[PDB]
Amino acid sequence: HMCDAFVGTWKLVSSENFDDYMKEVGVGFATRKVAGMAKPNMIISVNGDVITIKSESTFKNTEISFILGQEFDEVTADDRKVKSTITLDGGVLVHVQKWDGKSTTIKRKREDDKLVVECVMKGVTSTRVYERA
Ligand SMILES: O=C(O)C1=C(C(=O)Nc2sccc2-c2ccccc2)CCC1
Repeated sequence: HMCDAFVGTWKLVSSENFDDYMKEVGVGFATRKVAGMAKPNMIISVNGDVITIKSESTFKNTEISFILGQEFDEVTADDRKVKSTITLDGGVLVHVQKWDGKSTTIKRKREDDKLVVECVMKGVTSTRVYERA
């Protein structure tokens, strides 16, 4: 029910410090240049307790389906094989990805008409702002 604010089709409108975030998660030069150009969408839907987040882009297409609190395997757009757990902290979706003893945290929040994504690994923070399609 809290997930209702997130449901719909969203398209990337702005990006801050994303190159350095990609560097921190381990993305190489060529891939960062090509991925950096992409304008992914974010299609969020719900069926019972299952949340599905799909992203399509010229870089890579991804899809995850999950239940809140329940760890799952995810393959990220940059091909990390991660263990992911997504929880609701108030009305913020908090997504932790763990692999190879590392961790990154992705928060999705509604702010005005936007869906703001903050991505954090180590000292490095990037913001990806989406708006409704
Ligand atoms: O690309 C993003 O805006 C978001 C996430 C992400 O980890 N993206 C990531 S992580 C490393 C690369 C990408 C990427 C780059 C271009 C297109 C699609 C994906 C997590 C949620 C929002």
